Amino acid sequence: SKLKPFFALVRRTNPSYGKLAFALALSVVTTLVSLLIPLLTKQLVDGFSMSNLSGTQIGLIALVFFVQAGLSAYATYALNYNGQKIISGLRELLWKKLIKLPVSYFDTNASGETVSRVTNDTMVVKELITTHISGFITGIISVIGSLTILFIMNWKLTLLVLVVVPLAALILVPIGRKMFSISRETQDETARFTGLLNQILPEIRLVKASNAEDVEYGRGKMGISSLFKLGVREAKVQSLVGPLISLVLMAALVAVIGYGGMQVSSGELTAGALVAFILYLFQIIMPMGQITTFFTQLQKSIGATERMIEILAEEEEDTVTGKQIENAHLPIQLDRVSFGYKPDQLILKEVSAVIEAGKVTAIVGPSGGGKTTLFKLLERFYSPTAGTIRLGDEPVDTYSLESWREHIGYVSQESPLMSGTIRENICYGLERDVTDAEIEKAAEMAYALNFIKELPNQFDTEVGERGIMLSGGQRQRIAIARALLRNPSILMLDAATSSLDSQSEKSVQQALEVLMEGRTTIVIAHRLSTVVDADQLLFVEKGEITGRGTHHELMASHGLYRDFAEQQLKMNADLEN
Amino acid sequence: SKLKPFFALVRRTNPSYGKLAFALALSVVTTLVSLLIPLLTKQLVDGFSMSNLSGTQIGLIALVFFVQAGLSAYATYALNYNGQKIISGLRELLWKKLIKLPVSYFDTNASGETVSRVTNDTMVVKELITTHISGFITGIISVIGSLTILFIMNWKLTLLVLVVVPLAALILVPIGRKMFSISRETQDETARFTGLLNQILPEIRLVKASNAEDVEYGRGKMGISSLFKLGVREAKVQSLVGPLISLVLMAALVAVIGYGGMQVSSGELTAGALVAFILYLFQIIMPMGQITTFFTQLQKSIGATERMIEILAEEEEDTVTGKQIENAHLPIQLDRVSFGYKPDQLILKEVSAVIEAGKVTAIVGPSGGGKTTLFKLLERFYSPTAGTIRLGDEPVDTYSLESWREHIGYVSQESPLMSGTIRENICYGLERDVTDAEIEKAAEMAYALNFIKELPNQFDTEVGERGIMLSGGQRQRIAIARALLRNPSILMLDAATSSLDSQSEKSVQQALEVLMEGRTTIVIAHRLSTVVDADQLLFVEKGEITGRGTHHELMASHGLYRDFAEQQLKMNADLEN
Ligand SMILES: Nc1ncnc2c1ncn2[C@@H]1O[C@H](COP(=O)(O)OP(=O)(O)OP(=O)(O)O)[C@@H](O)[C@H]1O
Ligand SMILES: Nc1ncnc2c1ncn2[C@@H]1O[C@H](COP(=O)(O)OP(=O)(O)OP(=O)(O)O)[C@@H](O)[C@H]1O
Ligand SMILES: [Mg+2]
Ligand SMILES: [Mg+2]
Repeated sequence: SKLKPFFALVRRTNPSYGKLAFALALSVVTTLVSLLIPLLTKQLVDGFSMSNLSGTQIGLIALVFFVQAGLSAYATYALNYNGQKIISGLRELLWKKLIKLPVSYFDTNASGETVSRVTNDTMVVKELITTHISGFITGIISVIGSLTILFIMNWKLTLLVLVVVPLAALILVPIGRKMFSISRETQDETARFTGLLNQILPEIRLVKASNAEDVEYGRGKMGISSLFKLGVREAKVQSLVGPLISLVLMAALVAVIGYGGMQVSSGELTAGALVAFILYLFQIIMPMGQITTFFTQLQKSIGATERMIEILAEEEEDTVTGKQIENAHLPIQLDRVSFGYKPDQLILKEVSAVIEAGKVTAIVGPSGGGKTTLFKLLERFYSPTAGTIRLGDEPVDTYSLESWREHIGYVSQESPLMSGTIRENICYGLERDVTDAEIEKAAEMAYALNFIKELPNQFDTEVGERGIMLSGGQRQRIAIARALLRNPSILMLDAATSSLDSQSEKSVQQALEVLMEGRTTIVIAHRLSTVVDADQLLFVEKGEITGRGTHHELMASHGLYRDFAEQQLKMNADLEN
Repeated sequence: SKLKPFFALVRRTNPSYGKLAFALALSVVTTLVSLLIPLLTKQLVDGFSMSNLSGTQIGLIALVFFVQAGLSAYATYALNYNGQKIISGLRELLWKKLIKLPVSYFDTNASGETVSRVTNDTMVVKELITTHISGFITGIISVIGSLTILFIMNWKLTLLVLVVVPLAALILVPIGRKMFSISRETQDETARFTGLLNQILPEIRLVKASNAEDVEYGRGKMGISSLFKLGVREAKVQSLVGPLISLVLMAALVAVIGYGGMQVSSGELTAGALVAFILYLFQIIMPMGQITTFFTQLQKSIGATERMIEILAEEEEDTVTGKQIENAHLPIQLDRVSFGYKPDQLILKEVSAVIEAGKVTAIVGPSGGGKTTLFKLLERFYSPTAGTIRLGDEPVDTYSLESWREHIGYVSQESPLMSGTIRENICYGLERDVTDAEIEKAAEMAYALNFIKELPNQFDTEVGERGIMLSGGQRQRIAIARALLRNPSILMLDAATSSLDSQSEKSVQQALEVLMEGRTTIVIAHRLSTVVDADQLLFVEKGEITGRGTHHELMASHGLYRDFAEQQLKMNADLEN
């Protein structure tokens, strides 16, 4: 039951059949030439004298050789290119899947492993396709051709060796099971290794800042050592392919000599036929080696891509309903909305609010309270478990994700960046020609423009891995520029003013309230000093909205967490005193 | 000049010589058996009649076969295990290097690539060792054994084919150069793909939050397509290995027929010796194929590890001077310190300050001013370009890095986390048995303990990749717990209170000023409300300290950036009004 989804996976890409069947045909004609060679070996001794009397024909013979291996070389190319159209289809398929799974999969299942599947797993299926398909084709044809060659010289010994071949099959099966259960462990471990490694190495400042060079070389050596045990053990099982095959030859030989019991009784005359039989039975053993090597390699390749054949079945969702937002100037209403990441624990607990269109509503609350996960709810990364989100009595599930996510800008709490230019990280994802009057206006609105032009100017500047070649404030101002560039109807600032200074905070706040007066902005302030002019506040604590309304009536009406503002009062009051 | 550092790299690990030389010896005795076989093929025809008259000996013959291939199977194991002791030495060497380079290398050279320099390249080194080295050993002997076999039957034709072999060498050399310049491009490109890809995939919230599924699918496809250009082109060059070899056989054949000009003139009698000569010259062509396949594979493997043989030469530095810090309760003095990342641009510009031992000095300044890079200077991640840092008239370069970094707890601006338990990220790097009453004290001092125990309790909790299964405040409180756990003499808080709420800020500030009264804490506050009680302020702007001293005398004495405090006054003053 393992062979059918794997060959459906190979069928799912587009293999070069016009080269693959050509190389198959060349191997067929080559093996038929080698099968005809023991009929021409008796004619060589007079063909040599014919060539010496005739003269030039040996050059034609060289031309035949200059065809044959040369044509056989094309067979190798027509396999190898075909190999590099299967695996470079597989990544071209698998990487089309992986950036379309919903982000619940990437919360569950560590991305630093699932890079390994696109780039390590697909390259283990090279061996089965590049060489062993050749092996099984040539070998399968030879064993049937030499089998009918043994059949025309004897009937019942041919039936006997035909009985011996499924004994080789039934002794080959448990080696195939062991090869499967080793190759799956190998291509699961290599992934945890390209993950205990590429999770460590971006944090080299934390390895060096603690004293953990010796401890982390340790996790690494445990991994190199597990790949060495799960790969020397495969080699051990590979070493049982060699002698066991000889065992069945041993069986067949004793099966012959036992049949040669009544066979010598009828055939002390016909000993030379038995000599020719055991000679061809000595010839048969190398295509059987090719067949069993193909079967071990096929079990290894199925074991590698077993973890990958289920990545291609996980329900991407991107634009199925197609309905456009079409004005997206509506108030966003919540029903009784509840949501948890793990389905046992609820992190939003029957929340309900109304974000009114064209005013600033600010989510204020203590840490761990449910703010960023409410904003992940408000983008439908995640669907709620309870009742849903509407836009003017119309539920959000009817709109397409593509047309609705094109209207919402988001500065998340990490302010993420990717390697490339500053122009690339501002431009990111847009289909327009962003030009450079638009970027200048955007990065001037995010207070970025006065500090990029001291650096070498927006296209030479590379921000490195993870945005490490910029500061902790500069990368947040670039994330604000990314949100402000595409001119959203709804802006969402998951603490966008966290790691800025006070003067840059005032600048970005002035420019953002200038730009976004007529649209809906939802900000999160950890500290209440920047959202006193907000038109609505929502106090979110432990997944429950405990306060709602204008800041003045909320700080008059709320209980204990009025002090959560008042301490901030005291936190500046000493700076008065 | 390429072969010597590669074989010094293989010599630099510890290959299993006691198995490698054993497999070499088994291949030697097997090839000598195959060389003796054309002397025993005339004795088979009477050995068959001796076996029929004697009877049991064929079973002994089977035992010989049950030795030989079985022994040959051990040869395969003694190669393959040896292969998995070279490459699992290489990672065990290379990963010992990579976490010991200074972080200037990881600012220059993009760690996502360097992961596949330890995973996607040592495995390419694999084939040269596992199968092909056998080719050069079996072939190099068969060709010399069959060469002396041709030499005992003729002198000058043997000299002639001995002349033809360096023609094959000089036509093999440019194929080797092309294979080198293709394999280096392959194992440089696969690195940008394991890199581009594993820089994209942690930021799946940014890919989904923008609409960049189509655009980032279009970048991965350019990568799968360039790995297909370095792969359907290498295969093209390996398809030139096949026919070109036949060309030199063509040469040798015509060379024999060239000497056949005076050879048939003296040797129309001795045509049968020429038949045996051309027969063995037909036999010679497959070990030449083994030799040329080994040479192409060796050029490919050198091309892969050329980018890796220079990773092992980059000057790690960790504990060379050995002088342990003693009091560490000394005031940290600066000389004229200047530093820039790129050596043309200066980011610290002749800074000078005195961090006095046992008081709180706070670095306050505008963004991009040089604070976090001053703290990277104050850990000597980076040595300064100008004069250095001292500890009571004694320069910091005399102390060992290991004993001095064990006395400084640094919370970074990103608050980095790694996958594992919350206990693992708090414990990180320590050599003690930590003790749960100590982790409880630490995470209670960082205001973490009241929010971990709502989650499943400090060992079941996994924080996922990059700390994504915790919040933006919880992961910063865990980073503060990591700094507070190992009880440093100097604490360094690169904006440790950034993404917290106000009440948790007050709690962590109260507990930290309770714990660290007698030691040196250096904090960075983007907002001045938390460092008004600091014993010293340093205003850092554009890499120059422009203000220095107590907050009151600084805000009285400084010029324009007194307003940088005063706006914060106004930023709370409206919250009064
Ligand atoms: N996969 C996940 N991603 C994010 N949060 C998760 C996940 N699984 C569980 N959580 C829980 O969700 C909460 C974090 O989301 P939340 O919205 O509370 O952050 P937040 O309120 O923005 O925090 P802060 O305001 O301090 O940044 C935590 O209680 C955490 O335990
Ligand atoms: N490899 C690098 N790593 C960090 N900073 C770099 C690097 N190369 C250059 N820089 C420059 O260093 C400065 C960032 O360090 P700096 O100490 O100023 O950050 P910061 O003052 O902490 O910023 P903020 O206070 O806003 O977080 C920027 O001007 C940046 O251009
Ligand atoms: Mg910084
Ligand atoms: Mg958050």
